[PDB]
Amino acid sequence: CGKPKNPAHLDAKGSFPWQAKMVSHHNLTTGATLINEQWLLTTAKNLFLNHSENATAKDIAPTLTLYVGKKQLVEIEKVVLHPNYSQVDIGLIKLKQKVSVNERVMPICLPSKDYAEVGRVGYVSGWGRNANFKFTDHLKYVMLPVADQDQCIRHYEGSTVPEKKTPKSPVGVQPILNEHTFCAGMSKYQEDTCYGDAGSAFAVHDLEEDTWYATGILSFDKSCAVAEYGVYVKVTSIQDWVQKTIAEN
Amino acid sequence: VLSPADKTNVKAAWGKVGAHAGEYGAEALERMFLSFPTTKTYFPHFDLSHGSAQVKGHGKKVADALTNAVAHVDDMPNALSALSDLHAHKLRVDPVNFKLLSHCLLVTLAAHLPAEFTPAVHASLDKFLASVSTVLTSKYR
Amino acid sequence: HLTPEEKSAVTALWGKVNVDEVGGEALGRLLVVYPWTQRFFESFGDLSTPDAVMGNPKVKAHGKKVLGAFSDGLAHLDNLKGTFATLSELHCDKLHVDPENFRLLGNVLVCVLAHHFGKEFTPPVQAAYQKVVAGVANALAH
Amino acid sequence: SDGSNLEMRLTRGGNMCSGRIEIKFQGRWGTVCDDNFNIDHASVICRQLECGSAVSFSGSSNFGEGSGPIWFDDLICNGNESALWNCKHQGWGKHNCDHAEDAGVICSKGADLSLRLVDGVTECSGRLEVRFQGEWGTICDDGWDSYDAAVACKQLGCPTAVTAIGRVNASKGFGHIWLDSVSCQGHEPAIWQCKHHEWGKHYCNHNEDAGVTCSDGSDLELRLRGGGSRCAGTVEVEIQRLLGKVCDRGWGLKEADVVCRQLGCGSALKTSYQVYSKIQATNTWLFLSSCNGNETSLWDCKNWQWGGLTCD
Amino acid sequence: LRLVDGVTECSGRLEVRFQGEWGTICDDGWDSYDAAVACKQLGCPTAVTAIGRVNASKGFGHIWLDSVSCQGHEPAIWQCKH
Ligand code: HEM
Ligand code: HEM
Ligand SMILES: *[C@@H]1O[C@H](CO)[C@@H](O[C@@H]2O[C@H](CO)[C@@H](O[C@@H]3O[C@H](CO)[C@@H](O)[C@H](O)[C@@H]3O)[C@H](O)[C@H]2NC(C)=O)[C@H](O)[C@H]1NC(C)=O
Ligand SMILES: *[C@@H]1O[C@H](CO)[C@@H](O[C@@H]2O[C@H](CO)[C@@H](O)[C@H](O)[C@H]2NC(C)=O)[C@H](O)[C@H]1NC(C)=O
Ligand SMILES: *[C@@H]1O[C@H](CO)[C@@H](O)[C@H](O)[C@H]1NC(C)=O
Ligand SMILES: *[C@@H]1O[C@H](CO)[C@@H](O)[C@H](O)[C@H]1NC(C)=O
Ligand SMILES: [Ca+2]
Ligand SMILES: [Ca+2]
Ligand SMILES: [Ca+2]
Ligand SMILES: [Ca+2]
Repeated sequence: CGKPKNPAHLDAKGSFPWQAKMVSHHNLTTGATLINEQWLLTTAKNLFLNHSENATAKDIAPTLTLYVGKKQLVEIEKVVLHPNYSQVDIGLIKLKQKVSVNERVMPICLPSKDYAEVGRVGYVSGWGRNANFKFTDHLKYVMLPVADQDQCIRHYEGSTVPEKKTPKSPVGVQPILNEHTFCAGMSKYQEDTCYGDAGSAFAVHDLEEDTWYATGILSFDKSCAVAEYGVYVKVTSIQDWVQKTIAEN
Repeated sequence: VLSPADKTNVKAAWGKVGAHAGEYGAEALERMFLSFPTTKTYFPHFDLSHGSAQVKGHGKKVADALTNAVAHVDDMPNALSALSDLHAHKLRVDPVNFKLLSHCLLVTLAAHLPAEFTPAVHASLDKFLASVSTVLTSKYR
Repeated sequence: HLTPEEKSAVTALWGKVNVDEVGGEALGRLLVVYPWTQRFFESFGDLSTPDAVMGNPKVKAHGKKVLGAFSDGLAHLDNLKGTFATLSELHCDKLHVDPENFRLLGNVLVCVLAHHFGKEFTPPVQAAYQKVVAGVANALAH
Repeated sequence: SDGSNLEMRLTRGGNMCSGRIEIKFQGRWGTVCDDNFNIDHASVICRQLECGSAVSFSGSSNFGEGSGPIWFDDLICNGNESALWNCKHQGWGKHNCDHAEDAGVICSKGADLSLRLVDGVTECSGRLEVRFQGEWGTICDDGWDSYDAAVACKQLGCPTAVTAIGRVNASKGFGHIWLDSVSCQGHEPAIWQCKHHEWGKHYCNHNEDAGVTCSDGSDLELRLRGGGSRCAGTVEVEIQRLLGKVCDRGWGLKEADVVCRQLGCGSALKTSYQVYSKIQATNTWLFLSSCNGNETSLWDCKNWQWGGLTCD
Repeated sequence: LRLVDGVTECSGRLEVRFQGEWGTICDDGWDSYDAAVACKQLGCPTAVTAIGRVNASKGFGHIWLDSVSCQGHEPAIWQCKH
């Protein structure tokens, strides 16, 4: 697994198949990643849109429109959230019918080993806002280096010890940070994710096996280059529940 | 992110702007309205005629908000808490408009203070205005 | 579309611009304010610091060329879509410059026009200038 | 261990008598948390390094984040003690701190502090300069008010009768901006005994240098020039022997009543005057800030500045 | 759901109950379909449904809802998106 058609802000021209676009019933765009023939990954915050969180997932499922490949529509069958969503924003979505894997629709398979080592360079692609805060018409992809966890905790919460934490997020909103997360800094040209790229995979290209691995799902896209770090949920820490949910369905 | 030199440039530029900030803000509002009519949808109860005192006061309020933000460049989210909540949930202003307004504001400065609007100061003002816009639009939902 | 008053104002104001400086200044401003645009201009050598891009002759030459294209567009206001078709194909096929960067160039260009004109850039003519930069950005898009 | 093998050091500072505190224990270097850190800890520290009279204490990221274990936290120390490790503490290596709470200290031995005025009309009028670690710098004017000017004037030893802020006739300085946001209450013996922002991270620029003008009160004169009478015209100020005008940043009839009252010309009517004669040009100006209106003189008006800005 | 401080039993300020206490509703996003469902829920004629509080006074306490959208199909107010 892990063979794109072309390995390679810059407009994508045949490099990121796993990406998927979602729009709520009140016209806000978000991202998602293809994990297999019929299952996706997304952030939980992309599901509680324009309604109270007290609602059930059955109410969420039919209100979200989903595009893959080159504006190819797909229908959602079920949406299942992680039982501890308050501290890990993973959310999985099931397609109405298994997709026909082709060059424009193809999953990204999950890490057998952690890759969130400081300095590692990965790829992030998304349909999020742009420099003028308009949703990008064409798919965008950026390159980000993994960043130290302690520095990220200091950046968003000040101190590592829980008793001494106090909010200091430069963009107002505070991300969910714990053992199930890792952070990444800006690119070389000061490129960073903004609104709507949540849910997009942090892809690492392993040369030994010549394979692309989804290392994390972006869970904080409000940085918009104002904050210095973006926050992702580690797939390795979520692998087991993913396997169990897929097997159970 | 705003680098310390970037903060010094922003501080110097907004010190140089002086008391003309209210007039510049009113001009920026009018200019944004005229260039992009679609941004008038959020002011249905507003007298948008030439020389209107309503838009003058609104521009003065925006300029005062930005001056307060500059004074607290190190703790911007707390300075703009009320305005962020107002623009995020109550009014539901789209993110795009903010960038539009920023550009308008910027051009206004360029029209009135060409001498001080050097490229470095341009970069600094753009970064500061982008930070303000991101703070105000962060909780959009 | 442009009303006759806007057409007259925009043409008269553009008649007072200079080719060799304003376009280069606009391009330098884009390089300095949005770093990710340097990837395309790597051919021009050192673009690491503001004074470097401001002091680069190649930047001024390319500014002259883009301003010439803008003047041609102004001379073809009615038929902008066909006027820039070749440039649209060029940027879409060989460079992969996203459609937003064209509008970024338009905004920085408007900024430097304000910088040069001063008080003379009244909002009514700025509306027309915004319309023309929007037109050229859309035409170049795809 | 009786404490003989322990050693202590100051790192990443301006010189040996300033910087982050580190101590060696079990062959490992470490830092001390700033929890419950005060000037007593600073004196204890600048009693053991032979640098005396601890000037200031710091916290968090003043000198940069350190490395290694953390030994002390939440210490209570008196103002006189042989060494830092004799104080009462919960325990060695027991802490709830992280390296964003490291402690640093600046002593007097390396800090050859001195204050001076330069580039002014009179011996003790003009731009303030502070010497720190052998380098001269200025003070940002943000938060610079009459009490701070009083403290500085007393420090240099010239009249404290009238002590105004502003660098009269002085040009922008070059070098460091050592001080900012000084918050003297008006009775301290030197400007650096007051509370003030750290010495590192200032966003001021050299157009903002602070200064002071100290006078006995017998050398400030105020006049109206241009017009048919002594009671109408442009307001001019002769302070020391330097002539200048007043900027109308906030000029209103409220302060014109004070000025007219001072000259004994009655009450203020109009903020203009017939152009009878011609008045010469001057480059130094005076700036006022919202006089209440019932003051008996313009000199009693709160935080008036004598130069150091522009009326463009 | 109740209507208070109005001309009749069929018009006035609208109140909702939660946790044991009553509270008001914000008019923003309150359209004719919302009034239609509010009238339908209560035992009141539904031929004509209009927005606004008639000659009623200002509210008191907490505001317990805002920006609802019922679309006219949901039998009761709290079944709508809120
Ligand atoms: C730099 C960006 C902005 C700043 C600093 C800002 C600041 C402010 C301030 C200070 C107020 C007055 C709040 C009060 O009086 O309680 C306000 C209100 C308002 N703003 Fe903004 N604003 C910004 C962007 C925008 C944009 C882009 C729009 C729309 C396109 C907008 C639309 C409004 C509206 C409709 C109001 C309500 C006015 C009223 O109800 O009378 N604002 N804003
Ligand atoms: C929006 C209005 C634009 C106009 C009117 C325009 C016009 C032109 C023209 C006429 C050329 C031909 C130069 C030659 O043949 O030597 C050119 C080339 C080029 N343009 Fe654009 N362009 C625009 C936008 C952009 C933008 C936004 C970018 C990048 C951010 C860009 C990047 C380039 C590059 C890299 C070249 C080739 C330079 C070289 O390699 O020598 N263009 N453009
Ligand atoms: C706004 O409008 C409504 C509609 O009129 C007002 O309700 C009415 O208020 C008056 C007081 O001015 C009540 O009159 C009283 O009626 C009883 C009937 O037994 C009588 O004992 C009293 O002597 C007096 O006449 C009236 O009943 C009441 N309702 C009606 C249907 O007329 C309401 O007070 C106004 N204000 C607000 C805040 O809603
Ligand atoms: C501005 O400052 C200069 C500083 O030199 C002033 O000249 C000084 O005047 C005092 C008082 O007589 C003398 O002690 C100094 O020796 C003078 N310095 C000289 C002459 O170089 C000067 O008067 C001021 N000038 C203006 C235009 O305000
Ligand atoms: C959720 O957190 C609780 C905390 O006790 C833990 O027991 C449980 O295993 C967690 N569930 C998952 C799916 O990780
Ligand atoms: C001047 O007026 C202020 C404002 O009422 C008052 O507090 C102050 O005491 C007055 N000063 C004198 C000397 O009467
Ligand atoms: Ca502490
Ligand atoms: Ca402690
Ligand atoms: Ca200042
Ligand atoms: Ca003070």
